[PDB]
Amino acid sequence: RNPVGGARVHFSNPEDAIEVFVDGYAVKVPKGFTVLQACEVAGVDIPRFCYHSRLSIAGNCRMCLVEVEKSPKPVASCAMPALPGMKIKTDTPIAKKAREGVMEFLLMNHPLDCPICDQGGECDLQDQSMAFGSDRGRFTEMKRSVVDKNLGPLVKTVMTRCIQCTRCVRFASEVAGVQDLGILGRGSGEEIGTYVEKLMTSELSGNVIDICPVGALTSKPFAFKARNWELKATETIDVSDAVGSNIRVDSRGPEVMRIIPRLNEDINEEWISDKTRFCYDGLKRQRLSDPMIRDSDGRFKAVSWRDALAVVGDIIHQVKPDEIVGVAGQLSDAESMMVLKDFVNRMGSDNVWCEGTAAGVDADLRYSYLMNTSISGLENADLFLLIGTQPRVEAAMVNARICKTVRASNAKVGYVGPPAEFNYDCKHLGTGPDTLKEIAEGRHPFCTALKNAKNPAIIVGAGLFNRTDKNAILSSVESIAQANNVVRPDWNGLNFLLQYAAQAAALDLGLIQQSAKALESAKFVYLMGADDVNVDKIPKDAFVVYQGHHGDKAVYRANVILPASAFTEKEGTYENTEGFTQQTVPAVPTVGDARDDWKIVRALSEVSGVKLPYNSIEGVRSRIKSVAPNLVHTDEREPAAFGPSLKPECKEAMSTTPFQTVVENFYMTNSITRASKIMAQCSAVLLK
Amino acid sequence: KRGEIGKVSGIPEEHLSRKVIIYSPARTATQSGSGKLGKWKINFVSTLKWENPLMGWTSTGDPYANVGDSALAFDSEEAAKSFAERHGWDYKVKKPNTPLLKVKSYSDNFKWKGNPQPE
Amino acid sequence: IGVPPNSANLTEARRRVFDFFRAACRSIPTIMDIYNLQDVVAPSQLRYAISAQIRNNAHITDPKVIDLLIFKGMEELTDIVDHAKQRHHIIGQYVVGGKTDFLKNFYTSNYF
Amino acid sequence: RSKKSPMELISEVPPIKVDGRIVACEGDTNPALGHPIEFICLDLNEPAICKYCGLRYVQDHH
Amino acid sequence: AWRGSISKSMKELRILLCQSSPASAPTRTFVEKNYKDLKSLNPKLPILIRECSGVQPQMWARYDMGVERCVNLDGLTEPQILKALENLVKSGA
Amino acid sequence: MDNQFIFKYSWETLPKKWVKKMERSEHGNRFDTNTDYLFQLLCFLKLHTYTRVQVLIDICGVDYPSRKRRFEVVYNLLSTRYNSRIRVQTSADEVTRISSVVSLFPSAGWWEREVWDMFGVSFINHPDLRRILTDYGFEGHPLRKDFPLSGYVQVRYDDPEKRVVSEPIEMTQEFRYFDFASPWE
Ligand SMILES: CCCCCCCCCCCC(=O)SCCNC(=O)CCNC(=O)[C@H](O)C(C)(C)COP(=O)(O)O
Ligand code: SF4
Ligand code: SF4
Ligand code: FES
Ligand SMILES: [Zn+2]
Repeated sequence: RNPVGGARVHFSNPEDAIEVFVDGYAVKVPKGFTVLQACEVAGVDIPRFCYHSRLSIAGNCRMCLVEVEKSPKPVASCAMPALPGMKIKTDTPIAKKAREGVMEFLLMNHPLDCPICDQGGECDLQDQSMAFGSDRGRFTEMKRSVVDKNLGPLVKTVMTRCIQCTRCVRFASEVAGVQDLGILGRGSGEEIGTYVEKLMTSELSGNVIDICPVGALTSKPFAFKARNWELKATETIDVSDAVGSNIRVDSRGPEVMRIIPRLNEDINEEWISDKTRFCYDGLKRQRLSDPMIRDSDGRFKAVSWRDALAVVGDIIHQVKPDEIVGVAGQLSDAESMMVLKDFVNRMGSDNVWCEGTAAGVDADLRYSYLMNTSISGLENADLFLLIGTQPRVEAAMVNARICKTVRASNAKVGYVGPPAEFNYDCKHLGTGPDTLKEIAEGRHPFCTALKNAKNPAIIVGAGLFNRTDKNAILSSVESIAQANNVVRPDWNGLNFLLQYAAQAAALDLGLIQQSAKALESAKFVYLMGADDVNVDKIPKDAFVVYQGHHGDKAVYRANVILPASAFTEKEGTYENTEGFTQQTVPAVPTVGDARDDWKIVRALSEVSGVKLPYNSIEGVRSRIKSVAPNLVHTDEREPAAFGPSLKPECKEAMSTTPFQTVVENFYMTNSITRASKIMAQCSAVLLK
Repeated sequence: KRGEIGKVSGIPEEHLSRKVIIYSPARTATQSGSGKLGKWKINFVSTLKWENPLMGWTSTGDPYANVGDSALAFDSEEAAKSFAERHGWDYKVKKPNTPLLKVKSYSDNFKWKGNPQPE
Repeated sequence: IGVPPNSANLTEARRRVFDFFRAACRSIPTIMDIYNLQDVVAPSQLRYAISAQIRNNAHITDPKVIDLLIFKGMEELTDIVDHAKQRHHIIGQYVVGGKTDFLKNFYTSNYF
Repeated sequence: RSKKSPMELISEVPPIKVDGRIVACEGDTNPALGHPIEFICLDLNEPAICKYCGLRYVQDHH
Repeated sequence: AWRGSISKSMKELRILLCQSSPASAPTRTFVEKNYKDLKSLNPKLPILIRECSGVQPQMWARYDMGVERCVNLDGLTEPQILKALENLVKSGA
Repeated sequence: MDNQFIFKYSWETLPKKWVKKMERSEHGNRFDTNTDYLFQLLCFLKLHTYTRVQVLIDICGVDYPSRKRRFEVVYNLLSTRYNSRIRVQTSADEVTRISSVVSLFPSAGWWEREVWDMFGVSFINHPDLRRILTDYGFEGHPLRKDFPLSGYVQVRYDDPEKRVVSEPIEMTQEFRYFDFASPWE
């Protein structure tokens, strides 16, 4: 037989493996597993309400009670450790009668509001009541009730339906790191709440909607909109940040209803951030849908695809080859970036780069812009040194795993950068390059812990790449990495954290800026979804073409607007901060007369008298295979090949300006969230 | 692809050149049960839908709008791959993401912090 | 009469293909009279149409698949012989018939 | 009075005075002809709204 | 002295290889013992080293306008790889 | 006469190489045989004195896309003399021809034509195997699991063409599939 849900049991050694009899079947489990986990290995799925595999054990609900031969009373299988030779019994009358008793107690004060509950067709309480519960209720007295409390603009609260499993409290205390929710009171009158009118300000606060087994905690924007049985589930990835969390887009027709997490033990581990969860609102607002060209007076008129392409192809032949600049956006996929690079190269230019970390970064060796330690590999680190990075706002899930490691392995975190708020205890070593200089030479008290740590982990932020002293800072970081051993064959510690979903693919494909002063001396700028660049930098004589799906400040400057499809409407490959390549699956139809980015660039190349060998998405991926062949071997764990020793010696001077913060508004980062209605009211009341 | 069964089946040649995804749907995040797992499905990527300009209903022109979600289900990846191979569909396989059972104990909630260190 | 037993080799499949093709050829005059195809199509354009269908299904090497194809073709021929199908249907199926394909498809719609 | 939407019509019904801290709303005089029983806690200052009927209940004395 | 004019003629040098194979081992040796020298002599040339599992050892070179030339480094030694790079640098542009 | 007696008698009397699976239950005594022994088994079960099965109730196909032999053909049989029912099943894929039983049971012709129409299974020695239910010129076998519920083509009247024509299907409101499956099943 196979474990429930295809769960993989990792046996550290064959010696430490006890044997249990779940239902007369011999089961081998490691020492430390509980009765519930042993049953899960044996294909038996025990009912549960308060137990979560990512939260600490708390045997409240008493729903997982089973029978054990050497036990006078039923044991809570979620908390009872498995012993060698133990005989578990799950389908016996004792465990049954216990399950109906517990269900009868749970459904005693529960409100009769299944029809209006947003957990209607997806509730564990009623699903288990049908299966493991009884048929008739013996309760006739008056039920209890509680008032509802405001937890913010994201979590809708109806605590009359609370079953008091305390999963939200445990999540807030352990995973989120923001202790603001707790069980208040004693007895049947105990309630979940924050006591003082306050709102859930955690970037992971939206995950309490999922961990709640009942409709007590539900999404406020996705309130009453639809039922779960009406929604088609698409397994897609994230593009808001460079973590690339695995999500599940649910849609009802041509619009996206909601986004919920998807299991991935190596990237997100069942959680997503609020920005990921509530970015679907912007996909249906201010969407560009028709090609548009400015008029003589200065107004945009809707134009067919043929005429817009004709205009841009006619203007592209009137500018000098080095006058052409193509800038890719943060949401761009690898194929379209490759097509854009080919198009600009054939025209005689070499100025192609991405929105963010594209100031001249050397992408020559691929360990200098990737998390050489996997995200899941950060759990083995003993000391984190965050050099000018704020993972809480940049890569919120990497912050989640850092908090997990700190609260479990008692790791130490040393932070070097601008003042910020952390959900774990951190030591503020400094605020600028002088701190790195102090660390490198030694005698700093944190250097003792750095050199006395078995598995240190240095994490450098992507914002450290736009500075003028980038080479000096990278050299000093590598000197720290070499002197205090962090890069070894058995453990790699040097990490670089990117902020944009397209940065890893752009650096892999060679999309690196050549001339720093290239956007001021340009005459044809092709803003391929790049609305996060300063449009005031572009000269007033330049012909700016904006290719995107949302209207932003770049639209007010563009001369031609070419509508494009969002990440939920196309097949594209994105690379994580760790170099892991994933693909998005289309979920909803493209709105209006908008086309895929690579299609638009290919059509423009054809109209501009430039032939491109590929004509389909399969042809482009063959071209990528000759540039970055790891962007087509999707879902493969390929580690870095070389180390920091190959970089040439660079004796520059490190500057004195303190590090800046790259994300000011966590809820306003890309164009989709910038056009969303939920993110506006989130940044209006949740940000301080 | 030896799509001979596709030729002797009756599917029109236009729909025999579709690109499909073979995958195993994962457990929903809002429920802890693991009953709807282990089955493999063929995703036809049928996204071409619009809105009826009389009542707002969702219109479609794709015959494979819900076949893979409603009727076409397989018990293994090999079965779905063989089906796609015989029907001549260009397929790609997405391996499912499975949980890893780690050691968790109730006593870990109550762990000694250590001797008070005046560091 | 009865459906023939399944073939055992490719030679039998080829023989049945030739027999079915000859049967369709003998069926040509009857269609010219049941439907007013006299001043419509030459008596050899249809023959070329069946030849082209056989030739573009000629990459099959499985005798069972060939037998099923022959059976379906014979069923279609029997249906056409009867007045079951409408007149324009056979004329809609049995008639023999600049920048870039990609750019025209791009101008048409996003879904290729 | 078709110009009044149901929201405005239910916003004009004065709240029902209840002496206790909790009231059970069924939606009609005959229980079988109303909505499922709903117990509403009157421990706030604003009137408490039934999630089925829209009727508002306010505590009488304290 | 051809190692000092690589950036003058070329515009990008990609060296595809595999990190776990016995066919790309001379390519790995060439990268290890020559990347620092070439990069030091040509600070602005983007010498990209990209590796995957099922990849044959190659060596690409973009030129003035999209022109690319590739050499299969599958049966060459390290001096042979260096000579192939010399041919790309010299005869290419 | 009964499931307990028919099971034992057919276990003893029947040749062993014919049947390869025998279920004895209250839902029905089934026999599973190879497609090359179906006709022999039914001829035996139609003529034997203690198993006088003289009524063929119906022939139905079942589609199992996950199996190598995709289609399951079920023969529901009735014995009026002994007041008993017997079910015989075989398995065939899309490109094998199974033997026809019209020789033994004359009524089998229409159910065999319906099975061929609905699933695409061909029968050897069938006097006339042509579609019986679907429209003239129908392409595809609707009762297969991979066949879309609404089909591929649609029918409407074309005024310029002055005849009823067939066009690719285009629904004004698509079929909404509701997933009611529970994870605690
Ligand atoms: C109005 C009339 C109505 C009916 C018209 C007919 C409609 C259906 C047409 C039949 C459709 C089919 O695929 S039925 C026929 C399909 N069967 C085959 O194609 C066999 C494989 N072909 C070969 O073996 C050789 O290429 C061969 C071509 C034999 C010769 O070449 P040689 O001998 O050198 O080997
Ligand atoms: S939480 Fe579940 S059982 Fe309670 S009202 Fe909502 S759907 Fe019904
Ligand atoms: S609000 Fe939900 S998660 Fe929190 S204790 Fe109540 S039922 Fe559990
Ligand atoms: S799941 Fe074990 S007592 Fe609640
Ligand atoms: Zn009410």
